[PDB]
Amino acid sequence: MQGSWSVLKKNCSNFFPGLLAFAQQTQEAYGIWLRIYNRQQKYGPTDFVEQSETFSPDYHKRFHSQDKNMWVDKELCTEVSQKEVARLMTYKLDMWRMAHCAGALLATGGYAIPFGLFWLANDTWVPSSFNLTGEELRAWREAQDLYRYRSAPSYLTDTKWHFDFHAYPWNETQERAWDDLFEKNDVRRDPKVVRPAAEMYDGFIKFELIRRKSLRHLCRSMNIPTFPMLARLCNGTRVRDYWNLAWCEDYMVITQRLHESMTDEELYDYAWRRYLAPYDKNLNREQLMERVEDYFEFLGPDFVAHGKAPNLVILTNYVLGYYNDPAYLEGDISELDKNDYDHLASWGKDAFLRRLEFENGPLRDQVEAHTQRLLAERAAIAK
Amino acid sequence: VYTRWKCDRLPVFQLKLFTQEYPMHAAVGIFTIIFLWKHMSHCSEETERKYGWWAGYPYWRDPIARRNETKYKQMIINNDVDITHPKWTGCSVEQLEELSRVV
Amino acid sequence: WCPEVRDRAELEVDITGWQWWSPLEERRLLPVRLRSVNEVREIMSKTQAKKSA
Amino acid sequence: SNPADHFRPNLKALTLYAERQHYVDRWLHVKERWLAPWYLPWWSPLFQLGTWYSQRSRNLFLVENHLSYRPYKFRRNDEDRNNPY
Amino acid sequence: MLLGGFVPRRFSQFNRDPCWMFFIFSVGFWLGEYPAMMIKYNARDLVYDPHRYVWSHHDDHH
Amino acid sequence: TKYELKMQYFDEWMIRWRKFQTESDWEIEKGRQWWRRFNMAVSGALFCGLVLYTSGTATLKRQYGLPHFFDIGVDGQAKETMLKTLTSRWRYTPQGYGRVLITGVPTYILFVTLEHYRERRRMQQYLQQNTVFGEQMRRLLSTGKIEEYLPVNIKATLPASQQAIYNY
Amino acid sequence: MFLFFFCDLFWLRLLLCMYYCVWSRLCFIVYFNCLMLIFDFLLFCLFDLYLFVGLCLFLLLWFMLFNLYSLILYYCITYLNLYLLFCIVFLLYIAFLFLFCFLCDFFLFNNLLVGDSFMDVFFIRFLLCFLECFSLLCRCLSTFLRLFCNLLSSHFLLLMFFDFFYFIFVFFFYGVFCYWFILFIFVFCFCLLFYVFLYLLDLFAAILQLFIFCNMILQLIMDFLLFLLFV
Amino acid sequence: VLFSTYRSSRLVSKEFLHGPVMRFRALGEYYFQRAWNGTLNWALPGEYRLYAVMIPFIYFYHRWHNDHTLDRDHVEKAMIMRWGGTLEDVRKLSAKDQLRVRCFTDIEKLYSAYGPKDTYLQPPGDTLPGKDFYR
Amino acid sequence: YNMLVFRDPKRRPQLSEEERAKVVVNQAEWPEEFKDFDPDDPYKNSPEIIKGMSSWNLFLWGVECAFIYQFYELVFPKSI
Amino acid sequence: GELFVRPKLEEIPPADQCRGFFGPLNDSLKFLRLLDIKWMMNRAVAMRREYLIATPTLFTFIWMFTWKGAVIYFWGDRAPPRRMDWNTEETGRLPLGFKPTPAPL
Ligand SMILES: CCCCCCCCCCCCCCCCCC(=O)OC[C@H](COP(=O)([O-])OCC(O)COP(=O)([O-])OC[C@@H](COC(=O)CCCCCCCCCCCCCCCCC)OC(=O)CCCCCCCCCCCCCCCCC)OC(=O)CCCCCCCCCCCCCCCCC
Ligand SMILES: CCCCCCCCCCCCCCCCCC(=O)OC[C@H](COP(=O)([O-])OCC(O)COP(=O)([O-])OC[C@@H](COC(=O)CCCCCCCCCCCCCCCCC)OC(=O)CCCCCCCCCCCCCCCCC)OC(=O)CCCCCCCCCCCCCCCCC
Ligand SMILES: CCCCCCCCCCCCCCCCCC(=O)OC[C@H](COP(=O)([O-])OCC(O)COP(=O)([O-])OC[C@@H](COC(=O)CCCCCCCCCCCCCCCCC)OC(=O)CCCCCCCCCCCCCCCCC)OC(=O)CCCCCCCCCCCCCCCCC
Ligand SMILES: CCCCCCCCCCCCCCCCCC(=O)OC[C@H](COP(=O)([O-])OCC(O)COP(=O)([O-])OC[C@@H](COC(=O)CCCCCCCCCCCCCCCCC)OC(=O)CCCCCCCCCCCCCCCCC)OC(=O)CCCCCCCCCCCCCCCCC
Ligand SMILES: CCCCCCCCCCCCCCCCCC(=O)OC[C@H](COP(=O)([O-])OCC(O)COP(=O)([O-])OC[C@@H](COC(=O)CCCCCCCCCCCCCCCCC)OC(=O)CCCCCCCCCCCCCCCCC)OC(=O)CCCCCCCCCCCCCCCCC
Ligand SMILES: CCCCCCCCCCCCCCCCCC(=O)OC[C@H](COP(=O)([O-])OCC[N+](C)(C)C)OC(=O)CCCCCCCCCCCCCCCCC
Ligand SMILES: CCCCCCCC/C=C/CCCCCCCC(=O)OC[C@H](COP(=O)(O)OCCN)OC(=O)CCCCCCC/C=C/CCCCCCCC
Ligand SMILES: CCCCCCCCCCCCO[C@@H]1O[C@H](CO)[C@@H](O[C@H]2O[C@H](CO)[C@@H](O)[C@H](O)[C@H]2O)[C@H](O)[C@H]1O
Repeated sequence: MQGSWSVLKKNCSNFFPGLLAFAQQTQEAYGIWLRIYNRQQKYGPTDFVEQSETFSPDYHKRFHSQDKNMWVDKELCTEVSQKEVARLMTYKLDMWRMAHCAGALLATGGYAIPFGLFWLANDTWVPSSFNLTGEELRAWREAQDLYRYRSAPSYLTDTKWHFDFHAYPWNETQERAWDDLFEKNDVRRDPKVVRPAAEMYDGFIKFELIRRKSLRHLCRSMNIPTFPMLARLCNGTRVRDYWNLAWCEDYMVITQRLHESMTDEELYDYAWRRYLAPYDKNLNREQLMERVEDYFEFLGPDFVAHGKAPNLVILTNYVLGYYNDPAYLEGDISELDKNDYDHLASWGKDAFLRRLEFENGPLRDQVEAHTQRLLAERAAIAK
Repeated sequence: VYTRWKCDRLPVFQLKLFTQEYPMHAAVGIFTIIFLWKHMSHCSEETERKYGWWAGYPYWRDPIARRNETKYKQMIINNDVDITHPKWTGCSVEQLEELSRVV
Repeated sequence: WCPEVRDRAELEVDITGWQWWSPLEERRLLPVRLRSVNEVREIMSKTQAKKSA
Repeated sequence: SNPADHFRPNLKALTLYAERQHYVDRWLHVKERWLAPWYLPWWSPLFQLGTWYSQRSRNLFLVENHLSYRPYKFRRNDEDRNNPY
Repeated sequence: MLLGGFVPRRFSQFNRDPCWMFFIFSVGFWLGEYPAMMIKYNARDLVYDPHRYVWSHHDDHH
Repeated sequence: TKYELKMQYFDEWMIRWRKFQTESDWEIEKGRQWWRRFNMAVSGALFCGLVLYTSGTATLKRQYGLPHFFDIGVDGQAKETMLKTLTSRWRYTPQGYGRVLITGVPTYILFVTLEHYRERRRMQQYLQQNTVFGEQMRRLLSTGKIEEYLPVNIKATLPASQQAIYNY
Repeated sequence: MFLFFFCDLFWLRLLLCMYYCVWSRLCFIVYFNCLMLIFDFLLFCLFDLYLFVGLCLFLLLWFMLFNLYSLILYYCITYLNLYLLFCIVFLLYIAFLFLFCFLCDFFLFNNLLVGDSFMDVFFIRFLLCFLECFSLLCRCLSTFLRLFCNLLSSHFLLLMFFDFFYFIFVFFFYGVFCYWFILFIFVFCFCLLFYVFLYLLDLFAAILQLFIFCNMILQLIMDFLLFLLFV
Repeated sequence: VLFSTYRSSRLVSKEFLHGPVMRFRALGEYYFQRAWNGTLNWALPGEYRLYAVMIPFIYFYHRWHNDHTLDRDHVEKAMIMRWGGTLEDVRKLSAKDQLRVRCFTDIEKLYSAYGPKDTYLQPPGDTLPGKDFYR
Repeated sequence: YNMLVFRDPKRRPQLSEEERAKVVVNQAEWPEEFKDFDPDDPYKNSPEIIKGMSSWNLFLWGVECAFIYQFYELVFPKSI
Repeated sequence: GELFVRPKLEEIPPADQCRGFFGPLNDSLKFLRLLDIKWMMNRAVAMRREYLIATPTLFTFIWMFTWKGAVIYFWGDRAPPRRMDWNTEETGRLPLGFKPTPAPL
C-alpha cells in the first residue's frame, strides 16, 4: 500500500497511546514467553534444548532442522492458553517491526525523523496497537493483506520454477499434487491430493536448505521486516519460532476442538495468522471453517500422533496460495476488434515485403511449382 | 502481479538491484572508485606537457603559466594576502626597498 | 488478454529464472490429450468394476 | 608514434584542477556541519563511521618514521627519476 | 546476424530500395574520393613547404 | 562533547606541517596507536567471551570434545575443563538477531567509548604541550580556526643551518 | 584533476531507444553457457549460480557496441586502457570470489591442496596449493591482458595496412596507364584480399574474445559449485 | 507519501503526444520488428539494410568530426611551428599559402612510414631553412 | 545469390513432387511486378523508388560530393 | 568437485601415527608436535581438516593482491640511503620570549 496523508494523521494522533499499549503488550507477552520458555527448557527434548547442529551437505552451513530444532508442546494447554499464544504471536510481529525502527533510530540519531514521517504515512510497518478504532484496524489489516498479495506470488514462483527446472516428480500422484499445489485461490485444493508434495520437496529441499532469496520472499509474505536481512539464520529463526507457536496452538485447538466454539472474529483472526483468510475476501464462517479444516487435514494425522508437521516450505506455499489471486483481466471483449498496427499503414510494403506476400500468399503453391520447374529445367540444361 | 522491473520506478529498481541482487559487486566498485580517486587523480605540469595535449604543449603561449597566474591572483585578491611579508620574501620590507632602489 | 502467461513469465524472470525452456514439465505434460470415445468406455468400465468390488 | 596516437578518447570537453588540500578541507567542513548537531550523539554508529577511520589513518601517517624520503605528492615535475624535488 | 532483407541482384537494382540507394551513394563517395586525392596530391603545381625542415613531428615525439 | 570534529583539522594541519613535529608529539601519537591496539584487543576478547557464553550446548560439545588434534594431554584437559565450566550452569543461548545484538552492541559500545576518551586524552596532552603544535591546538580551541603558517609567523625553532629565513 | 568526456555510443544509444521501445525476442547469445550450467538432470545447486546472467549479457552488449563497431574507421574505443580493464575484471572476479569467501565454508577450499595423501604434504602438496592460489589471480590478470592486447594489436595492424593501401592507391595508380600496369593490378588485388581477410579475422576475433572473457568468469564460478542430487 | 515508488503513478494523460509517438514507433518498427531481424545479443541485427544505412552514416559523422576537430589541431601546430612559431605569423600569410602548407601536411600524412624521408630529413647541402631559422 | 556478404534468402519447398505436378500455373492472377518470376533475379521488374533516378546517377552523386569535399578549399580557401 | 563428508570419530587415526619432519613425535616428544609444522600438516590431512592448510594461503594471497600490495607500493618504506639524514631534534620548540596563549579553562 502507498502512503497517504490521512494515515499519517491517524498514526500521528495515536502515536503515544500506541506506544503505551505496545509497552503493556510487551509486559504481557514477556510473561507468556517466560512461561513458554521455562516449559520448553524443562520438558523439551535434549536435541531441541541443546540446539543440535544440522549442516548442509554442500557448504556445511548450519540451519534450523524441522525435526530436531522444532518441538510441539502437546501439554502446553496446562500452562498457556490459546489466546495467550495468539497474543504472543501478534506481539512478536509488532515487536519485530518496532525493533527494526528503533535500531534505525539509534543508528541514525535524529536523521531518521523524515524516514519516520514516511513510516507513519503507511500502515504496512506500524504496530497493530496504533489503531484505536475498528475502521483503523480494518485499514491496517487491508495494508497487511496488500503486502502479502505483493510478496507471495514471487515466493511461489521461485519455488515452483526452481523445482520444475531442476527436477521432476517420481510418480503420477506426486505430479498431481505438485500441479494442484500452485493453483489460484479461486479454486479449492484438496489437501489429501496435495500432501505428497511435502515428501517430494523434502526429497528435493528441506527447511534446513532453504535459500536466502526464497527466505526473503517468505519473510516479505509473512509481514516480517527484511532490512537488514543479514545472514539467513536470523529471519529463519524468526520464522521457526512463529511457526512453532502456530503449531502448538493448532495442536491445542485440534485436540480441544476450540475452533468449533471459536467466535467469528476470533476464527477469522486465527485463519489470518495462518495466512489462509484475507480480510478483503469478506469470508463467512462456513468458508473459514472449510479452510481451517483443510489446513488441519494437510497437517495430517501424524501431526497429532507425534507432533511432526509436513515440510515447512510446502506448508508455507500451500497457505500462501490463498493470496495468489487470479491474474487480472479488465476490458470488454469488443476491444479485440481493434487493430494495433494502423500507424504503419501509411508506410505500405517495400519490394521485399511484396515478394514475401507473393511467395507465401494464396498463390504460394503456383509460385513454388513454377520456381521448381524453372530450376529443374536450368539444372537439366546445365548437365 | 508485482515485479520489481515492471512496477517500481527506475531509481527504486536501481537501489534494489545493487542492494539485494548485486551488492558485493557494488561494494567492490565503490572500493575501486575510492582507490582510483585517492591514488590516480593527479597530473603534474611536466606530465601534462609531455602527454596532456593532443598535438603537443604550445610553449609559445604556455597556457599552464597563465592558468597558475590566474589561480594565484584570485587566491591573493580573495584571501587578502600580503605577498611582501618577510616570510614570502625572506627579507624585511626596508631591505626590499633598498634592493628596489639598488636594482 | 492471456494474463496467466504474462504473470508467470514476469515472475520467473524477476526471480532470476532467465531460462525459457522447461524440458521436465513438458515431458510431464507433452503426451496429454483428450481421450477417444473407446478409451472413455474402457475407463468407465474400469471405474464401474472398481466401485462394484 | 602516430599510429599509437589513434587510441585516444575523441570527445574530451573540459578539464578542471583542484588541490587536494582545498577539497579535503571543504569535505571536512561539510562532515563537521552534518555531524555537529546535538541530535547525532558521538556514540552513534554514523558518527563513528564518519570520524574513526579518518582519525586512524591520520594517526598512522603521523606516527610514520621512515628512513627513506617520500617526494612531495604534488610537485611541479615528477617525471625526472634523478630529481625527487 | 545476416538472416534476410532486400538484396539487389546487380548494380542497376540498387535504386529499387532507399537504403541501398543511400548505400550506393556512400560507395560512390568512398571510391571517388581516391581519384580526387590522386589529382590533388600529385598535381604539377603542388609544392613542398620550404620550411618543412624547420620542424617535424619526428623531432617532437622524439 | 565531540572532540573528533575539532581534532580532524589539527591532525590534517600537523600532517601538512609535520616537519615541526617534536619527539614529544611523536611519542603522543605512538601512545595513541598503542591504546587503539589495546582497545581493539580488549573489545575482541569481550566479543569472543560473549560468543562463547551464548554458544549452543551441542556446538560447545563439538568444539571442545573429541578428537584432539595434538592429543598431548594438556589440550584434552583444558577442553574438558572449559566444556564442564560452560555446561554446568544454565546459559542463555539465543540465535539470530538476538545473538548478533548481544555479541556486538557491548563490543561496539566499549570500543567507541574507549576510543572517544582516548581522543579526549590526546587533546588534553596536546594542550599541555609547550611546542608549536600545542600552541596551534590552543589557538584552534580559542578562535575555532586553524592558523596555517603559524610556525614561521612566531618563528618556531629551526636547525642551525636553516635559520636564514628568520633573518629579518 | 577532473576530465569531462563522453563515450562514443550516443548514436548507438539513440538506435537502442528507437528500435527497443517495443519488445523483441532474443535467441542468439554470444555466451550461451551462462544459462545452462547443469547438463545432467536431477542435479541442483543451492548457490545463486544464475546470478551472472544479467552481468554477462550487459557486458556482452557493451563490449559488442564498442569493439565490433570499432572496425568502422575513426570509431573510438573509449575504454581502451589497461588499468581500466583491470578495474573491470577486478570488480567481477573479486566480487564473485568474495561471494564464495563470505560463505565462510572453509571446506570449500579443500580442493586447493592438490594430490592425495601419498604425496608429501610439505614439499609437494603445499607448493601446489601455493601455485593454484597464485594461478587464480594470474587467471584474472591474463583475462584482462588478453582482452586488451587482442584489440590493441588488431587495430594497430589495421591502421598500418590501411596507411600502406592509401599510399599505394594514391601515389601509384597512374601505373594503370603505364606499361607496368600488371604489377599494380596484382598488388591492388592482393591488397583487396588482405583487406577482406583482416576485416573477417577481426570480426570473428572480437566475438571470440568476448566469449572467452565471459568463460573465464564462469569457470571461476564453476570451480566452487557443488551439485546435490534429487531423491 | 511525497513520491510514489510505483511506475503506475502517472504524471500525464494516456493521449499526451500520441501522434508523434505513434510516428516514432512506426519508424522504429517497420524494419526492425521482422522475423529476419534476429539480433546477436541486441547489437548485430539480421536486416542487411540496417548495416547498409548505418555504417556509412557512422563513418561520415566520425570522419567529419576527425577532420574538422582533431586533425585540425595537428595542422595548425605544423603551420605555426614552420612559419614563425606564433599564430599571428601564420595569419600574416595569405589563404593560398595556408592551403599549400596544409596540403603538404596531408602529403606527409599520406606518406607516413611508406615514402621518401626527404620530406622531413634535410639532405646535406640543401639551401632551405634549417631548424634554427627562427631561433 | 550474394551481394558481398549479403545472401538472398530462398524459400524452402513445401509440396511434394506428386502434389506439385498437379498444380496449375496461371500467371494472369500474378501481380505485374512478379511475372516470369526468376529466383535469380526476382526484382528485375520491380519499380524504381524515384522515376528516372538510376543507380549510376547516385554513384556519380556520391563521387561529386567527394570531389567537392576535397576541392572546395582549393577554390575558396579560408585563413586560419 | 564432489561433496565432502566429515570423517566419523572412529575413522580418525590416532595422533601417534602421524609423522613429523624426521619421524613420529611419540611419547617423550609430544610437546614437539606444537613446533613441527610438517607434523601438524600431516595430522590435518589425516583428520581431513585440509582447509587449515589451504584457507590461510588463499586468503593471504587475496590480502596481498587487494590491500597490502598497493599499501606497500604507495606508502612502503624503501631501503635506507648510505648517508642518512637523521633528525637533530632542534625543530618545533617555541622561541625564547614567546608568550603562549592560555589553555582552556
Ligand atoms: C546506546 C548504544 C547504541 C549502540 C549502537 C546501536 C545501533 C543500532 C543497532 C541495533 C540495536 C538494537 C535496536 C533495538 C532493538 C530492540 C531490542 C531487541 O533486541 O528486540 C528483540 C528483537 C529480537 O529479534 P528476534 O529475531 O525475535 O530474536 C531471535 C532470538 O532468538 C530471540 O530469543 P528468544 O526467542 O529466546 O526470545 C527472547 C525475547 C523474549 O522476550 C519477549 O518476547 C518480550 C519482548 C522483548 C523485546 C522487546 C523489544 C522492543 C523493541 C521496541 C522498543 C521501543 C521502540 C520505540 C520507538 C519510538 C521511540 C520514541 O526477548 C528478546 O527480544 C531478547 C533478545 C536479546 C537481547 C538483545 C539486546 C542486546 C543489546 C542490549 C544490551 C547492551 C548491553 C551493553 C553493555 C556495555 C558494556 C560495556 O530484536 C530485533 O528485532 C532484532 C533487531 C533488528 C534490527 C537489526 C539491525 C542491525 C543490527 C546490527 C548490530 C551489530 C552490532 C552493533 C554494532 C553495529 C555497527 C554497524
Ligand atoms: C537513475 C538514477 C537514479 C538515482 C540513483 C542514485 C545513485 C545510486 C548509486 C548506487 C546505488 C547502489 C548502492 C549499493 C551499495 C551497496 C549495498 C550493499 O552492499 O548492501 C548489502 C546489504 C543489502 O541489504 P539487505 O538487508 O540484504 O537487503 C536490502 C534490500 O534493499 C531490502 O529490501 P526488502 O524488500 O527485503 O526490504 C524492504 C523494506 C523492509 O522493511 C523493513 O525492513 C522495515 C523498515 C526498516 C527500516 C530500517 C532499519 C535499519 C536498522 C539498522 C540498520 C543498521 C545500521 C548500521 C549503523 C548505521 C550506519 C550508517 O525495507 C525498506 O523499505 C528499507 C528502507 C530504507 C530507506 C533508505 C534507502 C536509502 C535512501 C537514501 C537515504 C540516505 C541518503 C544519504 C546521502 C545523502 C545525505 C545528504 O546491506 C545491508 O545489509 C544493510 C545495511 C544497512 C546499514 C545502514 C546504512 C549504511 C550506509 C550509510 C548510511 C548513511 C546515512 C546518512 C544519513 C544522512 C546523513 C546526512
Ligand atoms: C569472515 C570473512 C570471510 C570472508 C573474507 C573475504 C576477504 C578475503 C580474506 C582475506 C582478507 C582480504 C583483504 C580485504 C580488505 C580488508 C581490509 C584490510 O585488509 O585491512 C587490513 C588493514 C591493515 O592495516 P593498514 O591500514 O595496512 O595499517 C597497518 C598498521 O599496522 C595499522 O596500525 P593499527 O594501529 O591499526 O594496528 C593494527 C594492529 C591490529 O592488531 C591490534 O590492534 C591488536 C590485536 C587485536 C586483536 C583482536 C582480537 C583478537 C582476539 C582476542 C582474544 C580472544 C580470546 C579471549 C579468551 C582467551 C582465553 C585464554 O596490527 C598491528 O599493527 C600488528 C600488531 C601485532 C603485535 C604482535 C606482538 C607479538 C605477540 C603476539 C603475536 C605472536 C604470538 C605468538 C604465540 C606463540 C604461542 C606458542 O587493517 C588492519 O589489519 C588493522 C585494522 C583492523 C584490525 C582488525 C582486528 C580483528 C581482525 C579479525 C580477527 C578475528 C578473525 C580472524 C580469525 C578467524 C578464525 C576462524
Ligand atoms: C560504523 C560501524 C562499523 C562497523 C564495522 C565492523 C564490522 C561490521 C559490524 C556489524 C554489522 C552488522 C552485521 C554483521 C554480520 C552479521 C552476521 C550474522 O547474521 O550473524 C548471525 C549470527 C547468529 O546466528 P547463530 O545461529 O546464533 O550463530 C551462527 C551460527 O553458528 C552459524 O553456523 P555456521 O554453520 O555458519 O558456522 C560457521 C560460522 C561460525 O562462526 C560464528 O558464527 C561464530 C561467531 C563468530 C566468531 C568470530 C571469532 C572467531 C575466533 C577469532 C580468534 C582470533 C584470534 C586472534 C589472536 C591474535 C593475537 C595477536 O562462521 C564461521 O565459521 C566464520 C568465522 C569467522 C572467520 C573470520 C575470517 C576473517 C579473515 C581475516 C582476513 C585478514 C583481514 C585483514 C588483515 C588483519 C590482520 C592484519 O551471529 C553470530 O553468530 C555473531 C554475530 C556477530 C556480528 C558482528 C558484531 C560486530 C561488532 C563490532 C564491534 C566493533 C565496532 C568497531 C567500530 C569502528 C568505528 C566505526
Ligand atoms: C564550470 C563550467 C561548467 C561545468 C561545471 C562542472 C562541475 C564539476 C564539479 C566537480 C566534479 C568532479 C568529478 C568529475 C568526474 C567526471 C568524470 C567523467 O566525465 O566521466 C565521463 C563519463 C561519461 O559517461 P557517458 O558514458 O558518456 O554517459 C554520460 C552521459 O551523460 C549520457 O549518459 P546517459 O544518457 O545514460 O544519461 C541518462 C540520460 C538519458 O538520456 C537522455 O535523457 C537524453 C539526453 C542526454 C543528456 C545528457 C548528455 C549531454 C550531452 C552533451 C551536452 C548536451 C548539450 C549541452 C549544451 C550546452 C551549451 C553551453 O538522461 C540524462 O542525461 C538526464 C538529464 C537530462 C537533461 C534534460 C534537460 C532538459 C531541459 C529542457 C528545458 C526547456 C526550457 C523551456 C523554456 C521555455 C520558455 C518559454 O561521465 C559521467 O559518467 C558523468 C560525469 C558527471 C560527474 C558529475 C559532475 C558534476 C555536475 C555538473 C553539472 C553542471 C551543470 C551546469 C552546466 C551549465 C552550462 C555550462
Ligand atoms: C606510471 C606508473 C603506473 C603504475 C601502475 C600501478 C598499478 C595501478 C593499478 C590501478 C587499477 C587497478 C586497481 C585495483 C584495485 C586496487 C585496490 C587497492 O589496492 O586498494 C588499497 C587501498 C588502500 O588504501 P590507502 O592507500 O589509503 O591505505 C591506507 C593505509 N595507510 C593509512 C597506512 C597509508 O584502498 C583504498 O584506497 C580504499 C580505502 C577505503 C575503502 C576501504 C575502507 C575499509 C578498510 C577496512 C580495513 C581498515 C579499517 C578497519 C575495519 C573497518 C572498520 C569500519
Ligand atoms: C509537503 C509540503 C508541506 C508544506 C506545504 C507546501 C505547499 C507549497 C505550495 C504548493 C502548491 C502547488 C502544489 C501542486 C500539487 C503538488 C502535488 C504533489 O506534491 O505531487 C507530487 C508530484 C509527484 O507525484 P507522484 O510521485 O508521481 O505521485 C503522487 C501521488 N502519491 O511531484 C511533482 O510533480 C512536483 C510538484 C511540485 C509542486 C510544488 C511543491 C512545493 C513544495 C515546497 C515545500 C517547502 C515549503 C514551501 C512554503 C511556501 C510558503 C508560501
Ligand atoms: C577496561 C580497561 C580499562 C583500562 C584502564 C587503564 C588500566 C591501567 C593502565 C594500563 C597500562 C598503561 O601503560 C601503558 O604501557 C605501555 C607500555 O607497555 C605504554 O606504551 C609506551 O611504550 C610502548 C612500548 O612498546 C610503545 O609502543 C608506546 O608507543 C608507548 O606509549 C603506554 O603509554 C602506557 O599507557
